[PDB]
Amino acid sequence: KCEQPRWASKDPAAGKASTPDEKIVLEFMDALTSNDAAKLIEYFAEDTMYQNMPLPPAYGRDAVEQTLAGLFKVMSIDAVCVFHICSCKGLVFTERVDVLRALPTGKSYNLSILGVFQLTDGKITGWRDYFDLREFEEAVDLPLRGK
Amino acid sequence: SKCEQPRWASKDPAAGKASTPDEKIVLEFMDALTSNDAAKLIEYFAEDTMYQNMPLPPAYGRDAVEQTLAGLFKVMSIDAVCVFHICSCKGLVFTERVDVLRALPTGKSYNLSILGVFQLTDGKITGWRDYFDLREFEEAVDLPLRGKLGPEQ
Ligand SMILES: CCCC[C@@H](O)C(N)=O
Ligand SMILES: CCCC[C@@H](O)C(N)=O
Repeated sequence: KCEQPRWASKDPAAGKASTPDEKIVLEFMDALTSNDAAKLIEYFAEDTMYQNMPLPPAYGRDAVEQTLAGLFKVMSIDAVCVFHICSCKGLVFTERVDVLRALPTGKSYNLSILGVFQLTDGKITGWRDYFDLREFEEAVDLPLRGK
Repeated sequence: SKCEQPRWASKDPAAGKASTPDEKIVLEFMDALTSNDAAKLIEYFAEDTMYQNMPLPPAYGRDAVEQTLAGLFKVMSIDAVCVFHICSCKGLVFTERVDVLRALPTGKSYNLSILGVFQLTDGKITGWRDYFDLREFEEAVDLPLRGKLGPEQ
């Protein structure tokens, strides 16, 4: 379900990994469609954090794993479409769509996300995704801020 | 300033500094936002351009981009821009930042957490997209902006 948005950089290189950190993050993006917190957590450092910016952050591998496990109980990531990826000293940015399905309603939405990852020695010390939560809630008829 | 570092920001100070010509242009642009002046800001844009605050509709072309910025500035003021992380590759610049925004109708302020992307060619902006949660911002400054600036777009 990976349609280009109109504004995407036309060079296909803009969406491809050209550094070891970009390569790890693209592999991580590939893994997201497993909807499997236990597989995902292997990419993370000990001193780490995760935040979907409209919701509270999680600090440390255990809390990150439990947050993801809880997300996957109410929604599934059916596809991940990465348009732009860039890296520089320890940070990787991804502009993407995650096609998300709300399990209670069966409804899907193409969630526009800009995400940032911090790495050290090939492991994720931070992951933050920025998007508009209300629009997703209304598309899939489900209030997530409560949950 | 009004610039507090989040807990999670990369500790090396290099992470928030420009080290490419594209990064430097984008930081100058970020410095200009506190002008609250759409006519000044439009100078940084290419002809084939676009702007989008991602919870609202995109604007295509310089006049629409200028009108969108002008519309925002009729009702809010950017009091400060705090850039934590800046990176560029491949004609793209990314900025992780907080904009301290004050809603003019209510007088209330909010530290809006933003991740934005810029596309550039020959030193001009061909695309600018800012990602953030609009509802949190509306509820903080007691202003339904989507209701207002949604129809506007
Ligand atoms: C609350 C929406 C969460 C979205 C997130 O799981 C993703 N990266 O798609
Ligand atoms: C609708 C909120 C827009 C936020 C934006 O003006 C910004 N600070 O760049």
